Amino acid sequence: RPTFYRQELNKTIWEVPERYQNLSPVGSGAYGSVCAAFDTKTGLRVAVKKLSRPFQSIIHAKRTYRELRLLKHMKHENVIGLLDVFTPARSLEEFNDVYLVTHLMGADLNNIVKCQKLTDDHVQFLIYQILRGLKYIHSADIIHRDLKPSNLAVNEDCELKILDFGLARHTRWYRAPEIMLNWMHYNQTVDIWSVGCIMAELLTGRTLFPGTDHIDQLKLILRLVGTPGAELLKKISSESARNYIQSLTQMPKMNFANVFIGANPLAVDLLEKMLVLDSDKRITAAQALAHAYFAQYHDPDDEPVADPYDQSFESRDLLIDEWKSLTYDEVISFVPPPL
Ligand SMILES: CCCNC(=O)c1cn2ncnc(Nc3cc(C(=O)NC4CC4)ccc3C)c2c1C
Repeated sequence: RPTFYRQELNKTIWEVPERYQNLSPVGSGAYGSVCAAFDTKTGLRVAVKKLSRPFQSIIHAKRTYRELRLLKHMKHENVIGLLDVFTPARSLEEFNDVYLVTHLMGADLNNIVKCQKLTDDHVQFLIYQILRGLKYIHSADIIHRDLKPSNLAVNEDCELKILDFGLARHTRWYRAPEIMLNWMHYNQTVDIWSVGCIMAELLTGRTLFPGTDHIDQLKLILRLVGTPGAELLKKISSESARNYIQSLTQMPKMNFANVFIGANPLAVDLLEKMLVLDSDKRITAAQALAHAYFAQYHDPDDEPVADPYDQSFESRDLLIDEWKSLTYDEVISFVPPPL
């Protein structure tokens, strides 16, 4: 147990140990507020997330537990890790606050692309790194479901980290069409759609699909991928959507050569295999890595798959004290990473 201290940061109380020096609200992080802090027992520049009412609800309680378990398992370079997990709690019948810690990067891929367009080598390193992150996440049977530049954290030396994974359920701009229109059974390839919306954007400095609603967004989608054909229009079941498509203007597929003008031929080819409207035809994270474009970066011997990750709790219906105890048990039981 360490020396604690109580401070305030923009209308909220922040109870954090002696070691966590200098704090500052850097931006909007999933579930609660995040702070930029400077460590001591390691002495680095970290990010600290204070969860918003983590146990106030059955949703919040099942989502507090979920995250703490994803980060206690994710040991891969381009995947967000867990440096520390703390509470000001003396007991379990007190424990109603949770804070998780990990390194702070330079900027996110959204603030990177704003200033400005990135060459055919920056892109090679960034997409490779995104997908190599995805491959580790995926083999542990987790999908992202909300992959977009803002959750893709990067360093000055271009080294990448994926954020806010495995939490999403129930940005649309990088969201897969089948998960947005409820067309098919769906799989881990909804993020493979996201990377092609990201890739293309680092290659043009232009949001591929800056649509306005579920209707405008999709109209922007076909406006590039061509209306579902004879192979696809059979597969879709969704009575509303299945009847909705055949009532749109007949559009052809565009040439990704005549869209991404000047682009390295292999980028055009991989993009094509990314914006496929067939969730079963579409390429996978591991498949995408063995593509000629990543010839120089790719080495299957340094692209690892994850240690088995237990999701048995994900179908479970438990009470708040049950969850609040499971998380408490995981908070107290965590052991720092080895240097
Ligand atoms: C200087 C601009 C760049 N800033 C960053 O590097 C950076 C921004 N953020 N924003 C939110 N959470 C972070 N970290 C974080 C991420 C998760 C996370 O990704 N959750 C996984 C979904 C289960 C959980 C807790 C925390 C503190 C984080 C980091 C590191």
